[PDB]
Amino acid sequence: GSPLPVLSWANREEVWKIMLNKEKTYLRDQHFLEQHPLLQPKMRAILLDWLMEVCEVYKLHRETFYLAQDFFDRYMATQENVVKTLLQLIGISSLFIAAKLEEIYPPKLHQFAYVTDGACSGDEILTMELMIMKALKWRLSPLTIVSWLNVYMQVAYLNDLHEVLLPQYPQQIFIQIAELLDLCVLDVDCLEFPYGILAASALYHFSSSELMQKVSGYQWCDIENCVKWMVPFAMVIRETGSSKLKHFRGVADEDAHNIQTHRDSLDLLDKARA
Amino acid sequence: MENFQKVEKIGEGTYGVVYKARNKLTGEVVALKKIRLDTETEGVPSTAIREISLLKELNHPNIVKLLDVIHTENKLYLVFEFLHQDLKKFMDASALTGIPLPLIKSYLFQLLQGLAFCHSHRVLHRDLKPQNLLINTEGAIKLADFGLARAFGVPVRTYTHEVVTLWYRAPEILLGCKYYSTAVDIWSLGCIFAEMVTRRALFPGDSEIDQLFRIFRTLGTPDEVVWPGVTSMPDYKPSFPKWARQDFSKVVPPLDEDGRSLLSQMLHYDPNKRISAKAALAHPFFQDVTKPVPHLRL
Ligand SMILES: COc1ccc(CC(=O)Nc2cc([C@H]3CC[C@@H](OC(=O)NC(C)C)C3)[nH]n2)cc1
Repeated sequence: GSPLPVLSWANREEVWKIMLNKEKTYLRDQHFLEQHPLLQPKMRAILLDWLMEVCEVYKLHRETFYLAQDFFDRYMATQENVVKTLLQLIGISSLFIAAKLEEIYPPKLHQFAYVTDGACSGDEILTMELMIMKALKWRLSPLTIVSWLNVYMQVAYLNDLHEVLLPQYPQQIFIQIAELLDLCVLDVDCLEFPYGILAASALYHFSSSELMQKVSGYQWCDIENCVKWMVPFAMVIRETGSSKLKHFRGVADEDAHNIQTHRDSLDLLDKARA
Repeated sequence: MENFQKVEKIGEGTYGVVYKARNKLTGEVVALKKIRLDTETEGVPSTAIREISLLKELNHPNIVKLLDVIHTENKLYLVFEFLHQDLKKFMDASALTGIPLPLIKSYLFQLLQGLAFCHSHRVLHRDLKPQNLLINTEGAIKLADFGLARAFGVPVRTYTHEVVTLWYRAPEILLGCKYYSTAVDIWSLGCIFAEMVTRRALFPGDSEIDQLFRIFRTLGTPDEVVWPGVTSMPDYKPSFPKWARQDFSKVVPPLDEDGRSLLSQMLHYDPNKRISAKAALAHPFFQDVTKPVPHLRL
């Protein structure tokens, strides 16, 4: 089903169909690391968690991080045999491509090389970004996990005007659901479920199946497998509580929720196992 | 990178360096945009990464096709479909005789189809001007140059300010709106529509304030009734002179009743009330070009 209201700029079922049909073009493999026998799933978590901290330092948007995450996972599905010393170059170059796509004034190249502690030069990043984009067939416009959460939050707070393009939702509850998704994305087994399913399952744990189905269009049976998989991650967030909305200098308060944050969730990921 | 021979330079501008190339074995002609990466300290330009990713998912008959992206030496080649002329040259060549009304209607209809396709794919063009509208010798017109384009989310957030060339920039951009979306492309197309009819730019301003006043002198100085929230916009000033809205019988004399109606809805001050590309296709101005498809009322 389609949760979007009647759209004045296009057919509501047409816009939603295109968004759904796009996910058929972008493929994800939850076991792409089997193509790289020398790598381990925990290495992917450490890299993504490091990219989260890099985004918060330069105040990059959450969309920028999840773009780099999707670029990283899809590029690895096309490659074979990667050493751990090459992971940092692929990760920071994915963030470099993502920053230039999403940010109005992205950081310069040398800043991306600066955060690598000299392990990645500027020319290495420029070489890596071309190999990433060419291997991905220049398919660099996916619907990230956080993009779906942005859609689900707008539909949850729709009025009689049905204006779905003007953002209107509480920022504090948004960053709480994104906090759960930031943990689940560290586990490589999340790729088994589509990005739209993961975002809807995280919203369900902070609300209900009725609100989930109203704003996502997916029935409870579609996300039950994802919800049951997300079960350990949700309680670890519930045991420690939810974070507060932060303020960033130079960033307007009406956009502060869109800035990527990072708290030490390393031990939070291992508590979800078993 | 072979089998292609440069025939003529098409142009050098914000897009890059465009050449006309022709395949020697097949006779196929293309447009090659050359990007010399040795001069780009930030790697592939952001406008290049944006345009490539957007066009590889915007396959439409009224959108200039990106055929291939070739990385040869320290350069990046973008292979485009070739069209022989842009709309601005065609309007200037037709300035004395005037573009025939059926051709104006056909061109606007195709432009609205390509624009409705972009907007349904959640993509804003943000630089619709006659120089970016290309025509072939078979009656087709296509949208080109997506370097300033951006995919918008649902809901949108604050995007880049001061977009669109000045003559075709919507009034909400000139007044410093925080959010914007598909309405800015419709305004540009409305300016292009009137320019085809009158063979002259509708609002040829030389500054941001002069552009806004030229719009005010034609459509009237807007107020809260015609545009709710206009007096609260950052660049709005209570000292704006009060001009009366001009009768479209003088703004676009050759335009009939259905034409003036469509143009009025494309030039509505309120972006929320401005007609959409999809709705414009259903306007009675195109009642002879297209027929309504049966709608499932389920
Ligand atoms: C010297 O002789 C000439 C021959 C033909 C022209 C018109 C033309 O531009 N044809 C194209 C262009 C194209 C592509 C090249 C990049 C894209 O366009 C732009 O981003 N910028 C354009 C609007 C300049 C589409 N495909 N076909 C002009 C002069």
